[PDB]
Amino acid sequence: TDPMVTLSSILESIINDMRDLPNTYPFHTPVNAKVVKDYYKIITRPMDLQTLRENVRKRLYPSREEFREHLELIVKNSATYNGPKHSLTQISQSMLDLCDEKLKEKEDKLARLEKAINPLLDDDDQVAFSFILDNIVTQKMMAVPDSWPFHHPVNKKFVPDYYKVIVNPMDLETIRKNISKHKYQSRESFLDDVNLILANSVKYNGPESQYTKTAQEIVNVCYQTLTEYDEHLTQLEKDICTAKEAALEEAELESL
Ligand SMILES: C=CCCn1cc(-c2cc(C(=O)N3CCOCC3)cc3c2ncn3C)c2cc[nH]c2c1=O
Repeated sequence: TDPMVTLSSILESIINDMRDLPNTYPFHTPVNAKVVKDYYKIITRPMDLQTLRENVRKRLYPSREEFREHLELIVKNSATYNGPKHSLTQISQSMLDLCDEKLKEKEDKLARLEKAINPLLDDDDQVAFSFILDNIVTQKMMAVPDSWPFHHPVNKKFVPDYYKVIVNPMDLETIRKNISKHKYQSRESFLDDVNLILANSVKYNGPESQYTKTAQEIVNVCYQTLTEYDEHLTQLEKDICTAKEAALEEAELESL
């Protein structure tokens, strides 16, 4: 018995429910780029319900968040293309609302499957690694003076052109959300996102901007603290690696 099939089937059942909701049809299939010739030129990350279903069946989504993140892309894309208040964006939001409803109704089962699919989400070493990361963000990085601009995602309302320039946005709240979801099994991925903050400030504000001087201070204090914790983190990453390999040993052995 394989929990990924059960999970994928739950998501597929939700896709079916959203397709059956009223007025959702313009999103059921990929945009026909041969009729609407500029579509993939405005939206960079196309998404639709057929490709989403195809990804669910290829088992690419091991948890609520990857599926929901791809689902939420549809709404952001309509908001971008149709406008933030277009009825279509409102209809894509109506499907997301039903989705949030189903995830809420079935949340205990979903938790059980998500943990069976990926046991690291219960590994005392993964949780501790994530806890340490969270403290670096809150106790060191968010304490940099005048670091408030990086605490939350940019609101396009206040910086109207930001996301036309920055295609890989990042912020400290998003990283914390990622930590809470245990996205990071090691310092490499964590630092990829951390360094992305500094790179983005350089691009949008310029190398000599005060925003970038603050971002340099944020990254520097992140590295200083990682260096201070090197030996414990190396041990945690090692135990995480071993748990991850055993979660294959005991995962695919069952598919037979
Ligand atoms: C991911 C980090 C990008 C860093 N960043 C931020 C801003 C910035 C963001 C927001 C904003 O959207 N806010 C507030 C914080 O909470 C969410 C809502 C508001 C702002 C801002 N500057 C003045 N105000 C009033 C800005 C402006 C010019 N360059 C930048 C810049 O590089």
